[PDB]
Amino acid sequence: ADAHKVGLIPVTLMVSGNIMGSGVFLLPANLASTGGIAIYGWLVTIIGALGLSMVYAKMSFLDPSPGGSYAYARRCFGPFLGYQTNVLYWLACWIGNIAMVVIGVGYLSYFFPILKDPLVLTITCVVVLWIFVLLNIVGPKMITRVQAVATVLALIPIVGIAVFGWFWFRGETYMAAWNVSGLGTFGAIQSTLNVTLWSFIGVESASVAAGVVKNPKRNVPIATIGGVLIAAVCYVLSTTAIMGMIPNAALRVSASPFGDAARMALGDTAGAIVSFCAAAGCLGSLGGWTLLAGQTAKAAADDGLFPPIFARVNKAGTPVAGLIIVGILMTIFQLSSISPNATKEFGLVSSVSVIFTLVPYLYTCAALLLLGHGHFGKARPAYLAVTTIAFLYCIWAVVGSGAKEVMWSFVTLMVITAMYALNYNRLHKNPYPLDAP
Amino acid sequence: ADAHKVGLIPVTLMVSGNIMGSGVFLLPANLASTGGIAIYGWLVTIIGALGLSMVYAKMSFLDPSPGGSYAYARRCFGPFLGYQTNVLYWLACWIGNIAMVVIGVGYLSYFFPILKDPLVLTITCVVVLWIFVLLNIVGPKMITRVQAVATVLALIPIVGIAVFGWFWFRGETYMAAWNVSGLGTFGAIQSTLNVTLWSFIGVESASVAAGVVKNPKRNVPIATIGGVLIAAVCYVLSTTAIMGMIPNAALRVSASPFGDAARMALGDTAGAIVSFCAAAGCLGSLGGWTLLAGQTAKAAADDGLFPPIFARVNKAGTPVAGLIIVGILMTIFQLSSISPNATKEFGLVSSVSVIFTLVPYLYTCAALLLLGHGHFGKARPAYLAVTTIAFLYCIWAVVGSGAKEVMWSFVTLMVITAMYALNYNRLHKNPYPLDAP
Repeated sequence: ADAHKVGLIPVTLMVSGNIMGSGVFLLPANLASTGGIAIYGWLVTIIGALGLSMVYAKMSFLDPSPGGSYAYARRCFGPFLGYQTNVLYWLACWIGNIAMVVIGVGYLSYFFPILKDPLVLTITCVVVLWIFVLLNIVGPKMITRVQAVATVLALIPIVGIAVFGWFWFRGETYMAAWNVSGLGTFGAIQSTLNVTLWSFIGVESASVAAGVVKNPKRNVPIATIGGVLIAAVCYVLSTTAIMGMIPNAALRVSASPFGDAARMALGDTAGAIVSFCAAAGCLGSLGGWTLLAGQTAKAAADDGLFPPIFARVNKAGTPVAGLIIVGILMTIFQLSSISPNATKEFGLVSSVSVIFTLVPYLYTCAALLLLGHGHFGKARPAYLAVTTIAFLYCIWAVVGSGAKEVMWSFVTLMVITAMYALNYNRLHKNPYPLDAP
Repeated sequence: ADAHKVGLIPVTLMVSGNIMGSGVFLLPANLASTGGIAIYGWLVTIIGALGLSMVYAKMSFLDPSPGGSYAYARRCFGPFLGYQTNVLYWLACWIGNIAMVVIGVGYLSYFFPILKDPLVLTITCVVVLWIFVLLNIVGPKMITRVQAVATVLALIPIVGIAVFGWFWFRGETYMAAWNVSGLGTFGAIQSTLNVTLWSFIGVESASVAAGVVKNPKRNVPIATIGGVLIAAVCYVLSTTAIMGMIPNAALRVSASPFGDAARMALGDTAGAIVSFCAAAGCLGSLGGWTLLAGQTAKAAADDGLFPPIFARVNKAGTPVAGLIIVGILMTIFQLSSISPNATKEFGLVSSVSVIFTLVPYLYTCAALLLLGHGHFGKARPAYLAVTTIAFLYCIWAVVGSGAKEVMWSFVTLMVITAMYALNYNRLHKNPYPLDAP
């Protein structure tokens, strides 16, 4: 916990930055099709999210192992589900970076419109991806410092509106569009949840990165809960404020409602600032998620549950080869941005890989109960209550997702089972083996 | 103990009877929207299905444990996946019985058309379900003897056509409808697989019933492979024969095309004989699937991985309380046949519970490799190849299913994980526990 370890502040900002990412600037537009009643959804979401964060906070307290969810799963269920957890989470991590870099450079197209030409966009995206791979190769202190700065920058317009927009906030504007979904109350709330439940992916960030965090038993829980709280407060305040500052129709039509509304309100410099800050958030988030990919792959390979090259490190302990591999894969999938059709072809892959993350969450909740029951004391009813909420959080997220995406997630589980069996027979140790031949 | 065990012939007819079931008399009508090219789909399916049956034969040879797949999954993956396997398979067993009894009683409405009134149909179904529950309480020797007779009766119109229909078979008829799907060759085959891959559910029957089979190390592998071969040969010969005897247009439209083709070819008694035999097939299958439900639940409860009541037995070792609980559950869901709308609602459930079975298949495949590698010798490549083909059968079945049904299957996995964790924490043994509190 000295030289190559990351301090509390950069880790906390990595959690909140990984969570807020691209999404925070786009949330009001997505929620505007439902209306102000979305506040109820937020209320439901945050209680769930906090629950999940607490689950991680306690689990990482009990076991600050590198790789987080993976390790926990491995502890309570064994090598097969550890293997599965890592495959799913690793894939989610680097596949999710494509959309993020596309959105991020997209924000930068405010200054340089050539970035909307799909070819230049693709080249630029590949270059930026490799920039953050290289920053990750320099080391975790470097990447978390870069993301810390990026996250503060991204927080500038969010906190700005979330504090000072209230002078322009009109309750009549907010309530004029309380429910424009056409649905009853539960339906409207559900259509809200279909957006907001996915807003807290990244809660697991500090847990997974526990191996490079200074004093992780103390700092990982703090960073987890703190990052989630920062995200929640920003989410609510900013979306509510904007819903009270801008008429619902305009909010619905806008593709960048902080930026379009900023550019119109305080001038073009405002739009430039919001665009720059949004781009900063996205690009820093790239660094964070790449770090997480490297870490999970490294822990799994360290246990012989992922190819050994993912555990090959330099003198600093950085998984350089694994990061380069992730770079190559991301580069290959990034080619989808060369055309609208190519982009939409890739879209269902992204949507599926986002669902991948929920299995690590589920196993983390289960791991908390199965591994840590002897640490609960007479606060056991509370733990059960919180973890159950966290369980519900995950399940509901899937319940509201598109059927096709979940179908292909299921297929992915099956393929992973087949892969484990075909690659690890003779190596795998059985809980209840057959007698000797 | 040997006195309440079932011999080779009845177990083999239980496998082939559980496989053929309701399906066999409806296949030609289902395949007629594709056409004669379905033979290509049969060839692919039968290679996959034989592969899966070889896997079950070899695994049960190495470990003829009660509960089949449940036991193998617990061995190679531990209590959690054992628990999951049983819940899934148990549910699939008794939930699937609802559609089967409706179809079976449906056939009997050829004689008694009052059975087509939804109210009389539901009462009758409830009564018939309790009959086969009560026969199971008499014992496995009684239920497999009843099913053996029923299966042989059900085979009379099937084998009759598959041997003697060829006198009326015409290639011009068959080839006039070679491909009426409107799709290309791969697509036509795929539309065939969407039907035929689900035609071999029940391959696991002898394996799951190993605890009531005489000399199971010998007889389960024979009955498993033997039963599948009987189904495969019957499926192919009879669907092919009918597609060459009856014009595609008429075949596409028939609700009972062995019955419609028979009743009009050799007279009204012919339609009576086919109706009675098809009803026998369905009802016998009710008995066997109910037996399997009792066996899997008992095997899990014996290991403390299902409620204790499911392991309470009479002097003969029959899980009487377990059978009664399944009777009650079946009765509650059987209420869905009182109305068309009531039946449509229940339909998704049946559709979902059918996918459940493939997870046990998948774990059985993994278990063979994981547990049994040391028994392969240098015949190892053959085992890897066959098991890989069995893996592909399972994945392919799912890839071709409706998205919504697979989604709710995924959700069910999540709920089960949450249930395991909330029910078995403090009892569950962790592979890598934390240190002492």
